[PDB]
Amino acid sequence: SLSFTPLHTTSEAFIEKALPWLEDRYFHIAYLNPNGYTAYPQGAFRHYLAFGSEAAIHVSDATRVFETWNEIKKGYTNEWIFVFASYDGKNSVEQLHTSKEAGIAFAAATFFIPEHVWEIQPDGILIHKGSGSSLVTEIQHAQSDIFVKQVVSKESYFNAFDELQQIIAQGDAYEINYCIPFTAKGNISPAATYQRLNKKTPMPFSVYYKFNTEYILSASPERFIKKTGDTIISQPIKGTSEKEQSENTMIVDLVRNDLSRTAVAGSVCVPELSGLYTFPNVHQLISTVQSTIDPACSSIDVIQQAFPMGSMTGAPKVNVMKFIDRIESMARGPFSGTVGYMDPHDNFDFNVLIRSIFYNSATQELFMEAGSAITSYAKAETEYEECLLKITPMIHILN
Repeated sequence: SLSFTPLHTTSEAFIEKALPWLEDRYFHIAYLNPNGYTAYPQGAFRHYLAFGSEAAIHVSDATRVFETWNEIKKGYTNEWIFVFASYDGKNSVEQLHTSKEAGIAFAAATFFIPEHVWEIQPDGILIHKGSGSSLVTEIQHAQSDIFVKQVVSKESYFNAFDELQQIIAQGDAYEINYCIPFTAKGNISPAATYQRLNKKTPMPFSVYYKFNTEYILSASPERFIKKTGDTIISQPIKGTSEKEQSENTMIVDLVRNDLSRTAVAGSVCVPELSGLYTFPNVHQLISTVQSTIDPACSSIDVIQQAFPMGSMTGAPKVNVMKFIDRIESMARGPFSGTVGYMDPHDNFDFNVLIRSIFYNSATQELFMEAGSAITSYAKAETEYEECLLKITPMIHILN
């Protein structure tokens, strides 16, 4: 049996106390917050709060992300593993390099076997791991503005956009997700900043994460990949605009390839293409791509072959990842990476790290990016404006 502690406040009120309290006491914290998106297709994130560790690994070499993941999984079978993998983990999937400097000092990937794993429910805390009842009880009874620098000027954006359109016009690609970075220097209170971000823009795959001095404050609306028994799903998001419909199909079809590499033959399908879902703060169109795991492939193989996300790269994927690395101004680092968990039953769930603020308290660095899908239907003025609008919420919360 598991132990359950009844709450005498809302779960929101508990977590408003819990995150800062834990911030002050632990160096490894992962909080996955579905924000009451109860109607999300296949479910939103599990509402997990995991903290402390019996084992933790910080990877700096981006070619060793999946090697390390495999090693720790072998050592900790039938155990909880909380994972961050940077976009540069691409260099562990294909023969690729990252040619530019990153915008923040940050791991290529991190892994921890948590000491405590709680599932937050509306009426209480379900304890999956650890004997932390007394900590729930302890928690129960327990700032300058920052200017954000636009790294890529409008002139530079248009030059890059034109370069990408020429690649497309030559027939060397048909879709490229082009992103631009924003940086700042300063001090923030991360849990407090997460609370401001999350209250303003609550999303189904939100995360607060701390590893040493590295923090991820995410308002991600997007699932990268999930495993439930033998069933794998990935859910690109994208409105009867012909441009959008065409883009969505290009991406869904790329994700089918990625799942196909570790799937039972004939099992890759699309149960829902652009399904309309209505939530309190937003309506969303969501596509669900599904496969059945090939018994000869491990859960890590599934993720590796699908990484980084199709929705954040393009087609053809390998060459487009090369074009991205050449044409973007900085390494993406944690942007377009993933945070998630593997559980003792070999189920897993992982998000897409967009709509996020990345912070390192040791270096006083802040980093964020935004991007959009570039195709033959894109116009520079419009996509530039879209990038700026997409980042504006994050800049707003920091001020």
